[PDB]
Amino acid sequence: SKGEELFTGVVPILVELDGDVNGHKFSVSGEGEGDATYGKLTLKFICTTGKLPVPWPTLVTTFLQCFARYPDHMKQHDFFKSAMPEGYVQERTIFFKDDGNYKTRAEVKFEGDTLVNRIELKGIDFKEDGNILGHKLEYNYNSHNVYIMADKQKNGIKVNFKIRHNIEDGSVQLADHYQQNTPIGDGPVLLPDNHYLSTQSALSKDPNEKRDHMVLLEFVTAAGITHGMDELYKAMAKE
Amino acid sequence: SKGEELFTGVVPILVELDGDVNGHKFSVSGEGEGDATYGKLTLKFICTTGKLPVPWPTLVTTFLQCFARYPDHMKQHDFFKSAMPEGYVQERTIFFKDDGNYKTRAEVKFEGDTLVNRIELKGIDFKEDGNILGHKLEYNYNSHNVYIMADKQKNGIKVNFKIRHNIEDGSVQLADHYQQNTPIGDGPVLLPDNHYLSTQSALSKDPNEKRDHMVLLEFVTAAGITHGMDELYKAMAKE
Amino acid sequence: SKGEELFTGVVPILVELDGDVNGHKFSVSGEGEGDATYGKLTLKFICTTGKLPVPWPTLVTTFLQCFARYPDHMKQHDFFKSAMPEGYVQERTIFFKDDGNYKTRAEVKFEGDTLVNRIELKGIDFKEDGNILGHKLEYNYNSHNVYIMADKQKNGIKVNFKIRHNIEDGSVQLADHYQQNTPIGDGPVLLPDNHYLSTQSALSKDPNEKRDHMVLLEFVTAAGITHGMDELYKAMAKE
Amino acid sequence: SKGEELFTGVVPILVELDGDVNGHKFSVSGEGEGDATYGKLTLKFICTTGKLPVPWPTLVTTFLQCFARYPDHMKQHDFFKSAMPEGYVQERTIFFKDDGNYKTRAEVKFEGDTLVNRIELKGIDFKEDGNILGHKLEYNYNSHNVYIMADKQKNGIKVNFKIRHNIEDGSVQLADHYQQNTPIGDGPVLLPDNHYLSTQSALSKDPNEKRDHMVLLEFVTAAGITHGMDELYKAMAKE
Amino acid sequence: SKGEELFTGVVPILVELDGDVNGHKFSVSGEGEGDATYGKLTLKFICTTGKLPVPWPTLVTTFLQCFARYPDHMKQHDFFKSAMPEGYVQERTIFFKDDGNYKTRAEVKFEGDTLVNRIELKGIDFKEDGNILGHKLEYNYNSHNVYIMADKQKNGIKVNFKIRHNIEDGSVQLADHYQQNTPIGDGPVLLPDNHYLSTQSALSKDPNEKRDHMVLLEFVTAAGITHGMDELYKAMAKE
Amino acid sequence: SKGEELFTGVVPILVELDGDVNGHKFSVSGEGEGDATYGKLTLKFICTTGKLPVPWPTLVTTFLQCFARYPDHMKQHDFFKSAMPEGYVQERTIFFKDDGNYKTRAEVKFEGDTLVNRIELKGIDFKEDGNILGHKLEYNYNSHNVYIMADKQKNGIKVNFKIRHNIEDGSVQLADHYQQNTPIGDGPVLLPDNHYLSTQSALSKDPNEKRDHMVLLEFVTAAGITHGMDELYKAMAKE
Amino acid sequence: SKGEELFTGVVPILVELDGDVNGHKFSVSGEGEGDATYGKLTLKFICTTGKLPVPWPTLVTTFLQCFARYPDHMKQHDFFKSAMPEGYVQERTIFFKDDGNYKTRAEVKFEGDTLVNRIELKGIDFKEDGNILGHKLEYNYNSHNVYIMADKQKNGIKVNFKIRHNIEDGSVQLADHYQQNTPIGDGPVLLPDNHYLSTQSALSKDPNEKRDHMVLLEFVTAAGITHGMDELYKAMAKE
Repeated sequence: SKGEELFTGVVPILVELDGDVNGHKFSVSGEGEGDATYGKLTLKFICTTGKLPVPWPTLVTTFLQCFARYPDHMKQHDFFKSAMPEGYVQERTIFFKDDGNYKTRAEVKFEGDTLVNRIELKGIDFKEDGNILGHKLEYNYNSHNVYIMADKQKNGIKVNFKIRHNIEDGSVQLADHYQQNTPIGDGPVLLPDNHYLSTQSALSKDPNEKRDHMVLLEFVTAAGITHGMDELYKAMAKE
Repeated sequence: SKGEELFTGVVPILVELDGDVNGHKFSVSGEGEGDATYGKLTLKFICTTGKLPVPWPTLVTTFLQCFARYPDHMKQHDFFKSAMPEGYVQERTIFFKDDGNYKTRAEVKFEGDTLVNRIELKGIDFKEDGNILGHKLEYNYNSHNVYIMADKQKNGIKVNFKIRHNIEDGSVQLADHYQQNTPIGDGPVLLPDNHYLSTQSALSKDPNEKRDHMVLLEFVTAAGITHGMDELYKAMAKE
Repeated sequence: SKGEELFTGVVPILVELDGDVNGHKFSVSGEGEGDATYGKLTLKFICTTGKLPVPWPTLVTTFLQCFARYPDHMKQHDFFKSAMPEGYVQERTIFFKDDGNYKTRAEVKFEGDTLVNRIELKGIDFKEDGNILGHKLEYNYNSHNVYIMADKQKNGIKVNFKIRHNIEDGSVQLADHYQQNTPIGDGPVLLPDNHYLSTQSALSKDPNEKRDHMVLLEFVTAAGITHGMDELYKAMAKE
Repeated sequence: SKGEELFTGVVPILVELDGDVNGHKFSVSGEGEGDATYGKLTLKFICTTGKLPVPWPTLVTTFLQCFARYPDHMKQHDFFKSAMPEGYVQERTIFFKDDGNYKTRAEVKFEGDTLVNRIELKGIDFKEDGNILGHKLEYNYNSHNVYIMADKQKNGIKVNFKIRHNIEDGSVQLADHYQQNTPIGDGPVLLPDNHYLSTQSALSKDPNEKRDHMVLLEFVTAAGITHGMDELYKAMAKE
Repeated sequence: SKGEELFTGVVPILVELDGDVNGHKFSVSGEGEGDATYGKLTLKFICTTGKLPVPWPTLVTTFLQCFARYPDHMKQHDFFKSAMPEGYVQERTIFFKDDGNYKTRAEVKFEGDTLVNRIELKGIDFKEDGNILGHKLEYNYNSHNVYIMADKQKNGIKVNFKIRHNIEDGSVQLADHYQQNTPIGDGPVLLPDNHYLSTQSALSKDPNEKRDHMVLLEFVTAAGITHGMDELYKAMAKE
Repeated sequence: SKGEELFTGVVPILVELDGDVNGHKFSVSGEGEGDATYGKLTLKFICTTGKLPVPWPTLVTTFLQCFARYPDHMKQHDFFKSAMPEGYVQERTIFFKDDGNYKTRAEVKFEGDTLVNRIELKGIDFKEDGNILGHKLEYNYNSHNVYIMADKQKNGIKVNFKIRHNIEDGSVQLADHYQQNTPIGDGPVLLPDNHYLSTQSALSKDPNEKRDHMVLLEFVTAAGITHGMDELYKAMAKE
Repeated sequence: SKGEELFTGVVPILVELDGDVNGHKFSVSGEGEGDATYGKLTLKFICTTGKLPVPWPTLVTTFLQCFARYPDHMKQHDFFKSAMPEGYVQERTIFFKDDGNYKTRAEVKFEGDTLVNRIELKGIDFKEDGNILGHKLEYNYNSHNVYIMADKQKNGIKVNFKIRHNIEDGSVQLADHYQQNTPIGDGPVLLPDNHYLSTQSALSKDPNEKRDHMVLLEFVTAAGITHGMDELYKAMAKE
C-alpha cells in the first residue's frame, strides 16, 4: 500500500488519553518511537493528573498496531498501515472477568511526521476492592496473540484477544478484548485474510522520573499465513 | 515554564507584515491557528497591497516558533513559550546566495487570546532578474533543521539554518538565516542547551480567494536532546 | 464595508453615562482607545457624581462592539463597523436573576476622530441588600460569548448572552442580556449570519486616582463561522 | 550458556543488507527461520532496489552462525549463541582471487523474538567482465568447512575458510574469507577451542516471485572436537 | 535404491524423545553415528529432564534400522534406506507381559547430513512396583531377531519381535513389539520378502557424565534369505 | 586363547579392498562365511568400480588366516585367533617375478558378529603386457604351504610363501609373499613355534552375477608340529 | 571308482560327536589320520564337556569304514570310498543286551583334504548300575567281523555285527549293531556282493593328556570274496 512507505524508518509517537473509570478522571501523555521494520515500540507514559487510579498494565492495550512487523509475504494483509496517513478509528470494549469494563475510542493518524494516538476511555461497574480498583495487578505483562479478521460491512477489521493479567496472589485476571478498526479516509484499504499479531511487552520505571508513569517496550509481529514455500524447501532437501 | 500553559489548546494567530524590498512596498495580513501539542500551524496570508513583489516562499520563515512541539523530556529548553505572554523579539538577516538580503524585526506576543506576530521587513540589493525579483522560485517548500543555542549575553537565543528554495530550472537558491530572539518582558526565561527544530511545510492556494495569497500548513518538532533512557530500553530487551 | 476603514488604526473613545438605579442618580465619564485590528479596548471610567451606587462590574457591558476583531473570513458579518460613522443605537434590558433590571439606550457614533458611546440607564426593582445594591460582587470579570443574529425587520441585529458575576460568598449572580442594535443612518449595513463574539475583560484600579473609578482592559474576537478551508488543510496533510 | 536457551525452538529471522560494489548500490531484505537444534536455515532474499548487480551466490556467506548445531559435547565452544541476546559484530574481508574484494560489517542480535542480521557491504576493485561483475557464476553452492579459533585479545573469535564458486566454463572462483566476531554486550561469552562448522547449502527460486531473489536452505553442524568416548566404545566391543 | 547411497559412509545421528509413562513426563536427547557398511551404531542418550522415570533398557528399541548391514544379495529388501532421504514413520506398541505398554510414533529422516529420529512415547497401565516403574531391570541387553514382512496395503513393512529384559532376581520380563513402518515421501520404496535383522547391543556409562544417561553400542545385520550359491560351493568342493 | 572361542561356529565375513595398481584405481567388496572348525572359507568378491584391472587370482591371498583349522595339539600356536576380537594388522609385499609388486596393509578384526578384513593395496612397476596387466593368468589356483614363524620383536609373526600362478601358455608366474602380522590390541597373543598352513583354493563364477567377480572356496589347515604320540601308536601295534 | 583315488595316501581325519545318553549330554572331538592302503587308523578322542558319562569302548564303533583295506580283487565292492567325496550317511541302532540302546546318525564326507565324521548319538533306557552307566567295561577291545550286504532299495548297504565288550567280572556284554549307509551325492556308487571287514582295535591313554580321552589304533581289512585263483595255484604246484 502507499501508507506502508510512511513506516520504513523510525517514526515519533505521541499518545494522549482522557480517562474516566468509576468517576475517577485522569489523563495520560505518552511519547516515544516506533520502528515497524522490527515491530518495535519504545514508549514512556505519564499520568499528568497525579496518581493513576487504575493499574498501569490495564491500559497497555489502549495505549499502535500500525507498527506491527508484517512479513513480506503478508504485506497485502496490513490494514493498519494501508489506512495511513489519514488514519483509523480503533474502538474497543474490554471486559474484565468478574469486574468492570473499559470502553475506548481512539483515532490513530499522522500529524506531520508524528504518529498520534488520541484516546477516550470510559470505565464502569468496577468493584471497589477488585483487582483493578484495589491495585492487585503485578507490574508485568504477558505475551498474546491478537486475532484479526476482515469486517467488510464496515470496510475495516474486527480484532479479538484475551489479555492475562497476573495478580499478586498468583491468580490471573482475564481481560476479554473486542475491537473494531475503521478507516478515517475514503481511500482504499487492505482487508486482510485471517491472521494474528504475536505480541510481547516489557514494563519498567524510569529512575529519574518522579511522576506516576510507565515505560513500555513492545515487539509485535504478524503471523498465521503461510509463505507457501514448504514444498520448495522439501524439494531443496531432496537435492 | 508558566508560559507553556498558554499553548495547551488551539490558539488563534494573527500575523502582520510591512515590507520594502528594493523600494517595492507591500503589506501582508495572515490568520489561522496553532496547536503546539502537535506542533501544527494552519495559516492563510493575504497581500493587502495587491501583487506581492517577491515570491511567497521567500517569506515563509518570516511569517511562530512558540508553536513547536517540545518533547516532554525537552520542556526546559523551550525559550519561546517561556517568554510568553509578554513575548519576544525575533530579528533576522536572511542572505540569499548571489543575491540580496532581507532584514527582519518581529515582536511575537499575546494580545488577549490571540498570538500576534508583527513584522517589519527590509530587502536590499536584489538583482532585477534574479530568482527573487524575477519570480523563479517554485511554489513549494523543503524540510529543514533549525539550530538553536543559548545567547546568555542577551538573555535569549541564537538560531541558524539554511533554507533551500527550489528554482524552476532545477537549481536551488540558498537563503542563509541568522536569527536572534530576546525576551520583551523582564520575567525569567529558559535558556536552552543546544537543540534543533525539525520543520516541514506545505503550501497551497485557496480556490475561493481572488487576492494574492498563500495557504500554509506547517509542523515543527523539537529534537536533538536524548531522553536518556537508551540503557533502560536495552535492559528491558535483555528481559 | 466603508465603515470598516475607520477602525484600521487606534481610535480614541469617549463614554458618557447618565444612570438612575432605584432613584440613585449618577453619572460616569470614560476615556481610552480601541484597536479593532487586535480587538483591544483600554478604558478608564470615573463616577463624576461621587460614589457609584452599584458595583462597577454590573456596568461593564453597558460601557463598544465596533472594536471587535472580525476575522478576514467574517468581514461581511460586522454590522457594527458597517453602521459607521453615522452609528447605531444599542438598547438592552439586563435581567439580574432574583433581583432588578437595567434598561439601557446608547448611541455609538463618531464625533470627528473620536468614537463616542452616549448612554442612558434606568434600573428598577433592585433589592436593598441584594448583590447589586448590597455591593456583594467581586471586583473581577468572566469571559463570555455574545451571540449575534440578524434582525431584518429592524435592519439591525439582535444579541443575547448571560453574564456571570462572581459574588463574595462564592455564588454567581446571573445577568441575562437582551440587546438590539439598529443603524442611525440610512446607508446600507451588513446583516450578519449567526455568529458570536468571544470576550475577556480585566478590571483594575489606577493607584493615582482618588475618584471612584474602574480601569478596564478588554479583548473581543468574532467567531463561530468556518473559514471553509478544513478540507484544503487535510489535502495538504496527505501531501 | 544462557544465550543457548534462546535457540531451542524455531526462531524467525530478518536479514537486511545495504551494498555498494564498484559504485553499484543495492539493498536486500531476507526473511525466514532457523532451527539450531537441527542446524537448519530456511530463507528467502529479495533485492529491493531492482536487479542485483553481483551474482546471488557471492552474497550467501554475508547473508547466521548462531544457528549452527553444536553437538552436546561441544556446547562450551558455541561463542555465537553465548553472545545472545545482545549479539555480536561479524566483520569480514572476502578476497576474490584475481578480482575484487568485499568488506562487510554485520550486527547479529535479537529484536524481541526475531533474530536480525543487519549488514553493510562495500565491494571494490572488481573487473568489469570478471566472474562477479560479468555474472559468470553458476547458481549453486558447495559445502565447506568454516574454521574457528578463539581471539582472546578481542574477547571473540577469528574465523577462516575458502569458498569455491563454480563458474559456467567449469573453472572455480575462490573467495578467501577472513572473519572476526566480537560481542556487543559486556556479559561473559564462550571462547572456544579450535573447531569448525561443516556447511551445505541449496539455492533455488520461488516460481511465484517476480522480484530478483534467492531461496536458500542451509544446514550447519559444528565438528572437530572429540566426544572422548572412543576407548569406551572399544571396551564395549570387547564385551 | 537411491537412498542406499546416503549410508555408504559414517552418518551423524540425532535422536529426540518426548515421553509420558503413567503421567511421568521426560525428554531424552541422543547423539552419535551410524556406519551401515558394518551395521554399527554408537550413541549416547541424555535425560534432559532429570532422572529417567523408567529403566534405560526399556527404551533401547525406541531410540535406527536404516543402519542395518544388508548383505549384497539382500540389497533389494532394504525398505529402510529405500525410504530415504524423505524418511519413514515407525509406529509401535510394546506390550510388557503382566504390566503396561508403550505406544510410540517416530519419524526417521535426514536433516541435511544428519539422520534424525524424532519420537513421541506414551506409556500406560504400568504397575507401581512392577519391573518397569520399580526399576528392577538389569543394566544390560540381549541379542534378538527382528522379523520383517512386507505390508503392501500401507506401502511399507510390518515388524515383530520379543525383547527379553533380564530382571535382578533372575527372571525375564518380555516386551512384545508390534511395529509398522511407512514411507513419508511418495517416491518408490522396496517392499521386502520375509527376512530378519540380527541385533546385539552393549550398554554402558560415560564416567565423565553426571546427567542420567545411557551409552549404547549396537550391531545390526540383515539375514534370512539365501545367497543361492549353496550348489555352486558344493560343485566347487567336488573339484 | 580367549579369542579361539569366537570361531567355534560359522562366522560372517566382510572384505573391503581399495586398490591402485600402476594408477588403475579399483575397489572390491566381498562377503561370505568362515568355519574354522573345518578350515573352510566360502566367499564371493565383487569389483564395485567396474572391470578389475588385474587378474582375480593375483588378489586371492590379499582377500583370513584366523579361519585356519588348527589341530587340537597345535592350539597354542594360533596367533591369529589369539589376537581376536581386537584383531591384527596383516602387511605384505608380494613380488611378482620379472614384474611388479603389490604392497598391502590390512586390519582383520570383529565388528560385532562379523569378521572384517579391510585392505589397502598399492601395485607399482607392472609391465603393460606382462602376465598381470596383460591378463595372462588362468582362472584357477594351486595349493601352497604358508610358513609361519614368531616375530618376538614385534609381538607378532612373520610369514613367507611363494604362490604359483598358472599362465595361459603353460608357464608359471611366481609371486613371492613376505608377510608380517601384529596385534591391534594390547592383550596377550600366542607366539607360535615354527609351523605352516596347508591351503587349497577353488575359483568359480556365479552364473547369476553380471558384475566382475570371483567366487572362492578355500580350505586351510595348520600342520608341521608333531602330536608326539608316534611312539605310543608303535607300542599299541606291538600289542 | 573315482572316490578310491582320494584314499591312496595318508588322509587327515576329524570326528565330532554330540551325545545324549539317559539325559547325560556330552561332546567328543577326535583327530588323527587314516591310511587305507594298510587299513590303518590312528586317532585320539577328547571329551570336550568333562567326564564321559559312558565307557569309552561303547563309542568305538560310532567314532570310518572308508579307510578299510580292500584287496585288489575286491575293489568293485567298496561302497564307502565310491561315495566320496560327497560322502555317506551312516545310521545305526546298537542294542546292548539286557540294557539300553544307542541310535546314531553320522555323515562321513571330505571337507577339503580332511575326512570328517560328524555324529549325533541318542542313548535311552540304560540301567543306572548296568555295565554302561555303572562303568563296568574293561578298557580294551576285541576283533570282529563286520558283515556287509547291498541294499539296492536305498542305493546303499546294510551292515550287521555283534560287538563283544569284556566286563570287569569276566562276563561279556554284547552290543548288537544294525547299520545302514546311504550316499549323500547323486553320483554312481558301488553296490557290493556279500563280504565282511575284519577289524582289530587297540585302546590306550596319552600320558601327557589330562582331559578324559581315548587313543585308538585300528586295522580294518575287507575279506570274504575269493580271488578265484585257487585252481591256478594248484596247477602251478603240479609243475
